[PDB]
Amino acid sequence: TPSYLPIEKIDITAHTAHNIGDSVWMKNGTFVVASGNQFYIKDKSLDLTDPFTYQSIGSRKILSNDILHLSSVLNGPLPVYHPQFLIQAIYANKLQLVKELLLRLFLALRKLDFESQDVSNLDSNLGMDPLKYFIAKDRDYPVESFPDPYPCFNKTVSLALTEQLTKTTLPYLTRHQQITLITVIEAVDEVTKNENIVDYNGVRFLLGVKLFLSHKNIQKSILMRDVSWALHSDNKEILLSSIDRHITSWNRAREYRIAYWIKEQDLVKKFEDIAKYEFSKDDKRDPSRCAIFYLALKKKQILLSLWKMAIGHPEQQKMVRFISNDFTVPRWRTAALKNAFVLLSKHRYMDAAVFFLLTDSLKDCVNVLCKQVHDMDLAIGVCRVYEGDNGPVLGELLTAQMLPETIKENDRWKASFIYWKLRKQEVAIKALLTAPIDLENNSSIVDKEVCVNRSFLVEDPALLYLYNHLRNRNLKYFIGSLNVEAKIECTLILRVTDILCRMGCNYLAVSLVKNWKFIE
Amino acid sequence: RGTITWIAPAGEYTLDEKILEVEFDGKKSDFTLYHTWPVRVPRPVTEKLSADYPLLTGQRVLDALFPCVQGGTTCIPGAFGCGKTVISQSLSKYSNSDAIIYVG
Amino acid sequence: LVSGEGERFTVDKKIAERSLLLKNYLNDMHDSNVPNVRSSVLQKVIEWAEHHRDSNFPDEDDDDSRKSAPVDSWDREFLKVDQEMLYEIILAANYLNIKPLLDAGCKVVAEMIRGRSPEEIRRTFNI
Ligand SMILES: Nc1ncnc2c1ncn2[C@@H]1O[C@H](COP(=O)(O)OP(=O)(O)O)[C@@H](O)[C@H]1O
Ligand SMILES: [Mg+2]
Repeated sequence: TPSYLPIEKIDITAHTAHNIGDSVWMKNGTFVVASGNQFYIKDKSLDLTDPFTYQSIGSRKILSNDILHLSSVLNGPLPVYHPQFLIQAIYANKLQLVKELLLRLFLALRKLDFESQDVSNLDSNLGMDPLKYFIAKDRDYPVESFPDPYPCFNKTVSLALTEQLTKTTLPYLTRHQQITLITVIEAVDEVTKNENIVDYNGVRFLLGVKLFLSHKNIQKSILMRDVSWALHSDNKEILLSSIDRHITSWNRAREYRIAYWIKEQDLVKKFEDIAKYEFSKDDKRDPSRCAIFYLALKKKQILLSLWKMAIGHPEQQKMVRFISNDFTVPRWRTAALKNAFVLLSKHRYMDAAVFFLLTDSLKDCVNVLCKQVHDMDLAIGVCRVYEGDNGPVLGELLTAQMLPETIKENDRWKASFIYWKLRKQEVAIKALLTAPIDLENNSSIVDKEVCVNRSFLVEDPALLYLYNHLRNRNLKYFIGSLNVEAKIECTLILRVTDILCRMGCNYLAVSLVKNWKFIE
Repeated sequence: RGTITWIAPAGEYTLDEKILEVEFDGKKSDFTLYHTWPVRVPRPVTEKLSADYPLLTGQRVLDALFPCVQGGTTCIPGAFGCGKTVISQSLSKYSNSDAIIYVG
Repeated sequence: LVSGEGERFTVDKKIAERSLLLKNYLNDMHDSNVPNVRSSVLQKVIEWAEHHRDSNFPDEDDDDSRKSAPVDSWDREFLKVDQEMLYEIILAANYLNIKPLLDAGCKVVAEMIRGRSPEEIRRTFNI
């Protein structure tokens, strides 16, 4: 969205051809305009026929029709039920608080309906005590109870809320924001079920994917934020089993970026299943598609059998006669390399990667997968299943193909992931705070002026919440240097606030500054 | 085939100066600005397409009545003074072709 | 003992002992043996410490206290001088481990944000 949005076009020209003489705001938004000896004082109300006012107000509902009130709706603290506040209170370790706010929202809506009062009377803070937002830790939250008919947030309250939110239009919320609020209710319902199993980097990932499902129109794969939430979770098995139902095809194992974070011991099984599916696609049986998954696993024999049973395919006779050889033989190794480089010139990139993997030249299979096929997701998967979980070919691939673009794009999620897969944990944790161009002589990769800068560098509060997690688990790497680390923690805390404040979550900014623990 | 071990920078090079080094199976090969090809072996292509664009000569009869396409094969039988060579040269002059190989 | 960006102050005093960080990092127990804080906010914090030099607080041992109570009016007016600087004043009070200023800043900023909601704006600003 633009940082500024027009809300009125005071068109004095519609009455006189004389140019505006002078313009001056005054008390309560009164905008006095002068021309000749003749003033055009406009009050702070709004004319809904204007295209600017109509577009800025959008679908919202506002108590007063004012430029002052409108400018206090498009900006300023969020109502505590706003979806952008609830997801940000979930990313911060305040899930219990979000559950309580949803319960209070239900109670307030029932109160309004029972008294037949208009919903616009709904309290923005839902009668919450502000100190609740400042509680340092999720398990220290005083989760009080309510009267018997609905004592604590649960499935019944969830369904009642999802009904009410369709039977009423919450104030200040564009209908799309209300849809995302309903999806947040569903996500909290899911988390409450899994809340007893997955640590809280599992809860953040679960909400990330549940929000992804509602935005497949504009979002083509879970952000690297969610991949990094899951990558550092201790319960990757639970997350994978929760999103498994959606991973039927490779195109859906590439949306959830499973190759990045799922455990190698599950990535092997997922390649087996994805090979099964990719073979028996909608069209017909074709061992060409599932070749890479079966070779990466080192199951050339299954691929050979697959080619054999594919009697109808035109390529069958050549491939059965070729693949059956033993590619430890130098002559056949060179023959397979030659065929791989021929297929790279006949524009058959996937087959070139397959052949480059027959001979165990992984460094050439993964470079054909990430550079000519454009699947870094599949390259990482093949690296992780074929050779091992972390490096050595994966390290070179990431440092060559991903690190430069990450530095140019100034992306710190990718940089942290890369320095994690290189098992450079001590600097992988630091890459979350300091920009990639300043890490490990990365300035040698690209000139500092080529990198993105200016307003495009919008912070990401979650990026800090991850650090405070890793920083606390990997203290061994931070005891050696405290003053230098604090010098940048105290900068990124004040730069993460001032976006938590610019995105309306002031209550979370105060919590972040209040509760941050400096490692003395 | 192979992995570019070295690629020359922009500048003026004679045909004999090395321009590229490429390693395949640990063996390094050197490539200049030219290469030799057996004239009796056809040069490979990824796939053979279907010729669908006209070979617009300058001749009304050949363009309208008996058109040829880019990538087609045509023959011009005739006696010893009916213009097989004048047609050939007019085509070499005014055809759409980006390059002409005139074989006598 | 003072911020490097042109920041200076009384090297030590009964006030500087108010900061529980300086209770150990201010050469406390010298017989047995600031960088982060911004200059202006450092001045503000020492002003608050000097003002309360003649007061006492229950510290973390307040149990039910240390919260759920109105803030001192002078502290209210003193901190309510800048919305953007109040967060970094809270962060400074956090780094120095000074509980009373932290509590006061959190109360003040919580009330600011609560009073910025549209309902409170209409109920207290124009009505
Ligand atoms: N399109 C033409 N316009 C004018 N004269 C032509 C044309 N085509 C052929 N001729 C004449 O015919 C002569 C003999 O034809 P030539 O081009 O040698 O073909 P061929 O090799 O079949 O004999 C040419 O030298 C020229 O004088
Ligand atoms: Mg002739």
